[PDB]
Amino acid sequence: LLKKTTGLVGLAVCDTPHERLTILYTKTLDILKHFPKHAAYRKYTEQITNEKLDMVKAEPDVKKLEALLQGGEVEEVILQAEKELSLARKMLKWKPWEPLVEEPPANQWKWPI
Amino acid sequence: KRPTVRPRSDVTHKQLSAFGEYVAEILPKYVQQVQVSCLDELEICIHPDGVIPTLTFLRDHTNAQFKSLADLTAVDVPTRQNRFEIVYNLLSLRFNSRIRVKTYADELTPIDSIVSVHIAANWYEREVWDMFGVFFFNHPDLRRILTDYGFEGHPFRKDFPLTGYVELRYDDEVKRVVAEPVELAQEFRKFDLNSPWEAFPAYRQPPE
Amino acid sequence: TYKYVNKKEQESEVDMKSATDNAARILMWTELIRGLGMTLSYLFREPATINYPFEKGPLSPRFRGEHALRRYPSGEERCIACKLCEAICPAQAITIEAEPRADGSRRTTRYDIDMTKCIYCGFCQEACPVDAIVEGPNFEFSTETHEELLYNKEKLLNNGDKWEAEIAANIQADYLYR
Amino acid sequence: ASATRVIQKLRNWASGQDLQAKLQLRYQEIAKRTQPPPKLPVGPSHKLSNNYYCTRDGRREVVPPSIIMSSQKAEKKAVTPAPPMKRWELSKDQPYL
Amino acid sequence: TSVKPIFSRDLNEAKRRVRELYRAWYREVPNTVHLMQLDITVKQGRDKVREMFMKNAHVTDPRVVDLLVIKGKMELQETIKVWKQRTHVMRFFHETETPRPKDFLSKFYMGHDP
Amino acid sequence: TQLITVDEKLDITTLTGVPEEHIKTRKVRIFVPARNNMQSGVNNTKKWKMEFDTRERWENPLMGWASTADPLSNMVLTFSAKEDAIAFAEKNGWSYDVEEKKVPKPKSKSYGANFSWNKRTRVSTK
Amino acid sequence: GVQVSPSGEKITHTGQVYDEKDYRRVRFVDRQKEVNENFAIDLIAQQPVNEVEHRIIACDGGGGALGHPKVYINLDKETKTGTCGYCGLQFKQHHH
Amino acid sequence: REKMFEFYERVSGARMHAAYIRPGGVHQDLPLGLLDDIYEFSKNFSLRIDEVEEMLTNNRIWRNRTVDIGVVTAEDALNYGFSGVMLRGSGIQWDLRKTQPYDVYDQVEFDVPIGSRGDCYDRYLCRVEEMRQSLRIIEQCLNKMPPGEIKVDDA
Amino acid sequence: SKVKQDMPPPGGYGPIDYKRNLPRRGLSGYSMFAVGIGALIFGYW
Ligand code: SF4
Ligand code: SF4
Ligand SMILES: [Zn+2]
Repeated sequence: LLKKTTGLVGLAVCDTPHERLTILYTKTLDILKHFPKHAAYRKYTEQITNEKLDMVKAEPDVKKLEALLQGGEVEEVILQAEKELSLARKMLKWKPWEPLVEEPPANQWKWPI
Repeated sequence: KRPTVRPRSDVTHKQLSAFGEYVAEILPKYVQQVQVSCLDELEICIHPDGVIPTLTFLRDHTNAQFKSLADLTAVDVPTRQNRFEIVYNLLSLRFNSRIRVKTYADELTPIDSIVSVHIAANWYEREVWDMFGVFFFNHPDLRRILTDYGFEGHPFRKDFPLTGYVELRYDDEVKRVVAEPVELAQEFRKFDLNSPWEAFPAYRQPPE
Repeated sequence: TYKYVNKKEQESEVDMKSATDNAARILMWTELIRGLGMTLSYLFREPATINYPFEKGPLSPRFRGEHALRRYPSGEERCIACKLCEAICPAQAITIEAEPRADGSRRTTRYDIDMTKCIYCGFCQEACPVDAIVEGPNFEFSTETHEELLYNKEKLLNNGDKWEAEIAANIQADYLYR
Repeated sequence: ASATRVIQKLRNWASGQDLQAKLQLRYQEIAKRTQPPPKLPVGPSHKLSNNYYCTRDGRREVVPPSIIMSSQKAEKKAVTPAPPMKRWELSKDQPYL
Repeated sequence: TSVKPIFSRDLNEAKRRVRELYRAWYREVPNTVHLMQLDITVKQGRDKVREMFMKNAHVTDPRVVDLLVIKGKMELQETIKVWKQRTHVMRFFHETETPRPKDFLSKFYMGHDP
Repeated sequence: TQLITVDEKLDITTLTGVPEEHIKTRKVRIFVPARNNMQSGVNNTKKWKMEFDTRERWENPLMGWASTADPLSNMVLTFSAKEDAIAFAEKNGWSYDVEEKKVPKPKSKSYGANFSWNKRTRVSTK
Repeated sequence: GVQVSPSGEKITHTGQVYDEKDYRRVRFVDRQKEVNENFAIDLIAQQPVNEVEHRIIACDGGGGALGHPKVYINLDKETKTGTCGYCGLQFKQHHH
Repeated sequence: REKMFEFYERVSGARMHAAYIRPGGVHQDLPLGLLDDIYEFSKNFSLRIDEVEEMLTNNRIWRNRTVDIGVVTAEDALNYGFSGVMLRGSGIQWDLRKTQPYDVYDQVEFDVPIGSRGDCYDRYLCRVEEMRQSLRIIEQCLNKMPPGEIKVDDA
Repeated sequence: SKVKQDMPPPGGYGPIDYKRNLPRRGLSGYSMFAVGIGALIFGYW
């Protein structure tokens, strides 16, 4: 059937959770393909995105898919996929795979003094 | 076993060490140090340039999901060049974890505010500026939040006196509440409560 | 585990009797009438008001009231000028000056406790090694001037001599716990 | 507790609850203000042997934090800080109000 | 001897920000005196603002000048929307404090303070 | 583009908020504190300290308490290095007096010297 | 005992009294300076010397845990009674 | 609250600022009869909460004043850094006593009140059900209070 | 000796009715509407 409410205020109920998750994960993979090959963020985020896309394609049941993904409810999973896509764009802009920008001073992290 | 010693679980230490390696290799541009304490708490010390990317990654990553900011504070250690250590404690409700992100600043290099990432950072960075004088870039409204109106100086600094510089009293000649240079009827008696014998040999610093 | 405080199971449909019940509830003020009724019930109970000052609120022997300096049964002051009370005093409300007495005993020449600075925490009476300083059960010592709350050794000794018949009994009642 | 039966019935009907069973005024059921003297037990360290302080010094077992990576000193599957939190079960006692 | 600027690359636009802040303070002084019912006149309030600026005028580090401009904007905004009250404004004048003369004879006659 | 040059001494006295009397008229002392000779421990002689010059402490007419008029009477600052204390003092604009770390001289300790054939180090008791 | 100065002011057990020309007695003008009448030095001088049969005595001030920490007094000097450092009680060894 | 202040005064001698719970345990052991008096209070206290309900939950004035006022979405509460009753009113299943337990909260059992609308009414209902679950934990503590020492045996 | 300490009774404390207990008292909506209309018609007549 269809979920009456998600139990969280301000979160709508998605009547098509599989298609939305599929297109979000596909967009995430497509924007991750622009990353450099040696980017650890690209490798890891591709790992989670591929695993979650495989699990979504494997499980057609909404409740069993939520229990498999264990990231709360499927609306929360959709929101997390949206935030992961935005984070992937922000990582692509910021380029954090570069070496360390500037070494800290010698006693910057020495505790106690 | 021992009733007076806190029990230790090493699975949390292993998990936090693995996540520290994860974050360190994901962001080598900014992350300067990663440590896990004996209390099983993960601390990641980053460059001030990477405060926005580090906080955004920790909030928006699928494996991190640190969507709740526990607190934002500063520690004044006036023996290092960048004397203010800004500490961000964050909570992940999805993974039931807590993380700490550290960065540094001095009196003349502001760091980027994270109001765009977390909204409580507005008032927390207002508190940090009011107590320590660390400026924050791109803030919506950075102003005093705890001190008196027109209070001069940042009181949580180590070199600021405990009693302050001025005190308020009602003057009947001007019919106002006026500020005087501070005079105490009884001076605060400082106590030298430090034993001359070393307590913890594990933290014995090497001689200079 | 968890539970719902406002969520309701499924639907109770829309029945004519239920609609009539809701209409009667918000047309004849049924919840208002029942709230009036139980406020009337409290009108008809017994008040919980004690008759001050002829009746006093109950307390315990642990009560931290006005400070006092005790004595031995011989009459010698229990205080031995060891300054742990002012060392542990979190508000720094205790000032002690000491010198050897004419017979060479280690006694105080000044023992001042500021009531306006004191936080009434009992740290002095739990750090005192000889049970000299105590927080006796006196609390009705409000003064009309700020000076009268600036106690000295003579005032504290007078309080100890006044309240010794009760302070010693409270210490006898409670000292096995501490 | 000194209320008459008429006033008790009026109060019970007007409030909808049995009030005389649970009175908010304490009358006699409370403990005596004078108690027999206690004898508090001692802790686990109150023994005359096998009680060296080095074997129970939890304060001295604190070590400086282990540096996972440092900028001056220092294919795998992606990890999380902890396994994901198990969903809370609904209350079997009273799930809804 | 090379640092990161806050807002100003060098002393020029830092002085421009100083001039803008002084301009806005000079604008606000009559409104302050009229709205918060100050015993002072408009002239000596502007003199107070000016000699505060001259007190801070000896610094030439662009970062310190930027931070002083920022603090002055906070003080000014705090005066624009009236949270800083009459007592807080009158704290600038020290009219209830007997000043300490700077001559050696007077500092000798008062006490041991240098 | 985001890196400028500054050729000054890092003066922050205008931002510290301290009154000018307690900047210009104060003298600070930078020193490793001496070991308390009533004890033998040396853990308090590891860190550099900055303190301020002692100001007037008079007697309260009411209670006889030690009344003071300066705020920097209990101000003691801890540093890991003399150069760090120097940088802090010059940054805050206080005039400083610095004395070097007094280390104990190494000593030739020999238990057999107490029982010498000919030297004066032989003790007469134990 | 409580004695009075030539000024008429009572002298405390610490020996404190204000001078004739001291201005700080205006706080006692129209009020009273309270002095604790029971002087501890006199009260402990009134106590008789406890005559014990041992070379080393133990004192806790009486009452066990209600007194002072337990100390040991060495009564070797026959020309001087041993005084407790806490309670001020005097002890003398019985050598007969 | 006056009765519970009497409990505070019986354990510490101060009605409000006890300084009773200290690093290493608590300052003193409970006086005799205290557990009996706590039980005598708590066996009657839930009747009082029901009367607070009678003067508030079903009142149309209180419902108008509290319903749909200050509605906070779960994501907004998480981003603003809310905690405790706010998240549970917004519907977030989060309590520190259940997620990151301390002392013997893992040994006691209780329910967590969770709201569904995120308003003042839901927060009030969550606070009342927290009172009731607190009474449940108080019953469990009274039944399962163990013997032994009162501070850590480390001088 | 035997330690004396503040302990629960050996049989344990009794149950505490922590649940919400509204009495669920009240006349029916149909019949209060009926008595109101009946009072109206009687008064009018
Ligand atoms: S009870 Fe008062 S005098 Fe005693 S330690 Fe506490 S604050 Fe100080
Ligand atoms: S702790 Fe007791 S004996 Fe020691 S100085 Fe204070 S009052 Fe006197
Ligand atoms: Zn003794």
